[PDB]
Amino acid sequence: SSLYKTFFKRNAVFVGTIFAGAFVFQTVFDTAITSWYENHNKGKLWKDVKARIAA
Amino acid sequence: VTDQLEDLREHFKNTEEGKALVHHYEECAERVKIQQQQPGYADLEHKEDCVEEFFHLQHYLDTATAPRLFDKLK
Amino acid sequence: MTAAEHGLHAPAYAWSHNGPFETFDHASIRRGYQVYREVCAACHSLDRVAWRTLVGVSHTNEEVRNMAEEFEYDDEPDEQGNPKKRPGKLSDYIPGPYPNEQAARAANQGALPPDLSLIVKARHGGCDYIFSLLTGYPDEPPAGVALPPGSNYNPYFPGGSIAMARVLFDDMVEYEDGTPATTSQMAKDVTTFLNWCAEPEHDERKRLGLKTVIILSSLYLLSIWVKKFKWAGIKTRKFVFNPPK
Amino acid sequence: MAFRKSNVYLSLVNSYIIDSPQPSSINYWWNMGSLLGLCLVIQIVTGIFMAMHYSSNIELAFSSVEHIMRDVHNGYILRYLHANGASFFFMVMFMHMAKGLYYGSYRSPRVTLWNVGVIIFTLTIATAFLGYCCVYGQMSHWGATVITNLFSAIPFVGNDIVSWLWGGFSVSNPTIQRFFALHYLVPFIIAAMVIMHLMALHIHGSSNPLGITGNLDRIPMHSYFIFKDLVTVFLFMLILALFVFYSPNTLGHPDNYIPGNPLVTPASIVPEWYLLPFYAILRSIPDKLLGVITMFAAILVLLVLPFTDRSVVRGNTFKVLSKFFFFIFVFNFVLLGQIGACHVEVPYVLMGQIATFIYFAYFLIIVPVISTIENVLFYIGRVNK
Amino acid sequence: GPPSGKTYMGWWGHMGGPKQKGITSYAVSPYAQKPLQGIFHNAVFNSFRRFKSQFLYVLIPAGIYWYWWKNGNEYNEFLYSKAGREELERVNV
Ligand code: HEC
Ligand code: HEC
Ligand code: HEC
Ligand SMILES: COc1c(O)c(C)c(C/C=C(\C)CC/C=C(\C)CC/C=C(/C)CC/C=C(\C)CC/C=C(\C)CCC=C(C)C)c(O)c1OC
Ligand SMILES: C/C=C(C)/C=C/C=C/[C@H](OC)[C@@H](C)[C@@H](OC)[C@@H](C)CCc1oc2c(O)c(OC)cc(OC)c2c(=O)c1C
Repeated sequence: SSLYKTFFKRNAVFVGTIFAGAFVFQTVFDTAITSWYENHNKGKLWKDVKARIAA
Repeated sequence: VTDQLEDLREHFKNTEEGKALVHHYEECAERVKIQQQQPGYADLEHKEDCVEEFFHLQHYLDTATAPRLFDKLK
Repeated sequence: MTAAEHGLHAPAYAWSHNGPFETFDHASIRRGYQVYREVCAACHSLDRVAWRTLVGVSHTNEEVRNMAEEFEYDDEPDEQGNPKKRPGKLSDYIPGPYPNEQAARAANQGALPPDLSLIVKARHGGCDYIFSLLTGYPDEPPAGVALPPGSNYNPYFPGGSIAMARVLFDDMVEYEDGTPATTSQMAKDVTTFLNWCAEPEHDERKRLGLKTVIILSSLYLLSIWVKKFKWAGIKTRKFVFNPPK
Repeated sequence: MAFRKSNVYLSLVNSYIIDSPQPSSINYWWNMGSLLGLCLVIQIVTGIFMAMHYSSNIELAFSSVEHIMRDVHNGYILRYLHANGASFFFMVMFMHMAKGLYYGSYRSPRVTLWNVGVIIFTLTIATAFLGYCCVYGQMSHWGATVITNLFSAIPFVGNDIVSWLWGGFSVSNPTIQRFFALHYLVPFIIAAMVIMHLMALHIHGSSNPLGITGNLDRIPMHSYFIFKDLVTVFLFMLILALFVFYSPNTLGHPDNYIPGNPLVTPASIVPEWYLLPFYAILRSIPDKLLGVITMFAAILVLLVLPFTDRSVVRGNTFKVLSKFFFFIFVFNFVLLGQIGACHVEVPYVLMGQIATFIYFAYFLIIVPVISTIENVLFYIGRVNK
Repeated sequence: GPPSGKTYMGWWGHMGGPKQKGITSYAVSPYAQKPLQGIFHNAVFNSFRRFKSQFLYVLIPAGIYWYWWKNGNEYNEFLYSKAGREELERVNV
């Protein structure tokens, strides 16, 4: 896979880059999961129930 | 409106299987009251009940009503 | 052991919260609270549930504040030391109907209505059991069953003789959202509400599980690959023997 | 020489985890030990963080745990990890022990290794019991009552030992407070025993599936087994995660979600699953004293195996009769557990009594008889005179 | 340091095995090997072999115990039903 040799060129990924990528992942991954989860449960959430309420 | 569970139960008590089960429960109930009106029922220590026959009925009804009841509820 | 002594096995209803990806249905929780307030609360405490936990779950911050204020709680003594009451706040716990155990037994033929905060987790069958119990009172006990005075028959309760009579009847509650208040509907709602009381972390717990399981699965598949790579030289290693002269 | 070898602290790490010569052929069954160390760590870490929010007073214990469940951020995760982790700790320990049984790991020169392991097992059972009592649910109270009463079977002073353990007339405040203090202590004694266990392991090294010497072909712990351990560590975490997040109460008892009541013992009382086979053994003896003696003997009999295994080869890999009876033993153990979960009723009582016999007969009769027969079979099948 | 007791395992260079002579080993860098994907077509039918020789040692004892369990269970069910209350009084006490 030449896609690897463009970014890291035959060398292993260094801890600094690993740590940095981890912070990014944490945020991205969380939003992706929360989104899917809330969508999959559309109609049941409190957000949805509050929309059909007015007091 | 009318209770959704009672509806599905009544409906199932009237299928072939349901009738057969209420029959057996009924045949048990009959046999029981006949034993109560006889002398010495208080001191018998061998009184028969129809829980078993009742449970078979209820079990059948549960098995048929349980997977459908919620599609009718909100 | 006899079927009567064990109790009838509760069947599996299709709860909307069953399933790894499913949250509670919050409208049902909202309704369940009403059924609890208007029917159950007369005999059942709910000691472990604080008003504040309702906010953002089934009611608004405003609605809960109004509900809490309808109850008086002991306050700190005044400047002179005499006791004084106070309306409820969000930090308070939902009050119970009786002041002590003895007063609760007196109002129920000597029986003690358990607290319902954990009832869903404190019984085999969970929601299926609670629901079935509430909707399982026959108009008449099976033939031959000698039911003690003050007792009631219910096939789902162990031994069949339960001290709580049927309390749910069609349209005894007027749902704020217009839903037809049938007995099975009300049972379905309180039960959903009681599951939340016992497992308030439910929705969030499953969301975290989803992330945890995805990361761990990947790490597992990945480690297998890394291990095979690190072992390739050993696994394919070859030996030859040439006996010494 | 390399620093990892010259430094006083690092050399310990090097000799035990980096350069430690391992037999090239050990299989995944040899990954259980690291999984046990990991379990020990999970129990200690989660318990200390929970201790920070726990009250041992009998009036507050149950509510303090509900407080951890409801008010402590991520509290339910800590409690569910701790509870489910205790169960996972036993599943893995049984596998670690079963592995030992099958491969003749208890044999010379690893007898000391095996004996220390038996002590750890007893300590682990005691630690989990102490923790279970801390919740102070219905199962906690009666479990504490029944188990402290085991000592009343001791002639003369038994009831005195019990009142001393209780700190009073019955399981009360003094009891739960001392059980929490002891629950906190034992895990550290287990940690010290694990070190003694690893020390005995280090002098002779691990055994292997062939049952023969590993001296002709060793490979370093570092890299090979460090990464091979990683594979099972993740699989272990994945499964533990499925329970913690998706089915946190499946391995427990619903009665422990009811505060303990000194005047009522639930008809539904059942011991924790990992204690069922032992419970069944005790229940099978219709005598108080003998019931408790036989149950304890079911654990101590593990010490007899190095002497009753008469074979001249280590392990069951190339032994047809021994493999068969080993599995009779395993499934008989599962049966004992299924009997423990049942009512003291007709078919069950007799089945439990027979399974109990089979349990002891395995160590005292089957193994010595069968291993002797296999010895002879191996001989006459090749000697032509 | 203090004298150490003789064991059955040494360390690199003095493992305690017998003197080896005549055996020659060969190996190839994992780097030079075909990346993990070849464990199929060649390593699939070959697999499942270390359980075709063992399943009987596991299955037979399992079968014996499952049957024994099923039997006692079904017998208990009969004893506590109406049909068996007569036999129950007999086998009980
Ligand atoms: C007082 C008149 C009651 C009302 C109103 C409701 N309950 Fe009740 N409940 C009551 C008693 C006296 C008992 C004791 C039963 C016994 O035999 O000991 C109970 C018990 C329960 C239980 C526990 C059953 C069990 O498995 O042990 C449950 C799950 C329960 N009650 C639920 C419940 C709900 C949800 C109610 C409103 C819909 C309700 N109860 C009303 C007395 C009374
Ligand atoms: C204080 C440190 C601490 C240590 C060290 C610790 N625990 Fe606990 N443990 C607790 C506390 C606090 C509780 C009560 C909270 C709870 O119920 O989980 C508890 C409860 C338990 C329970 C009851 C679980 C339940 O159902 O709630 C078990 C079983 C248990 N521990 C097992 C262990 C084992 C096994 C170890 C050691 C290998 C261990 N514990 C080490 C503090 C500790
Ligand atoms: C009653 C038996 C027994 C118990 C319990 C026991 N061990 Fe062991 N352990 C052994 C034996 C025997 C071996 C040697 C196995 C071999 O090499 O064949 C061993 C080996 C090990 C190994 C090496 C790797 C392996 O899995 O073989 C480690 C690490 C280890 N044990 C850790 C632990 C820890 C940690 C605990 C408990 C908290 C524990 N053991 C409990 C018997 C036991
Ligand atoms: C010859 O064969 C071997 C072999 O020898 C070895 C070593 C291994 C590898 C396995 C191990 C070394 C397992 C070892 C495990 C232990 C020694 C466990 C020790 C346990 C502990 C619990 C340590 C104590 C920890 C604490 C006190 C920390 C917790 C407290 C904290 C973080 C404080 C928190 C507070 C605040 C305020 C932040 C093998 O796998 C193996 O076979 C292949
Ligand atoms: C201060 C420290 C003390 C006092 C330590 C004591 C340690 C004792 C033993 O460990 C070494 C002991 C736990 C161990 O016996 C070998 C177990 C197999 C005991 C198994 C056991 O469990 C039960 C249980 O869990 C219950 O729960 C609801 C209820 C029980 O009856 C109904 C039992 C029971 O009848 C038995 C035998």
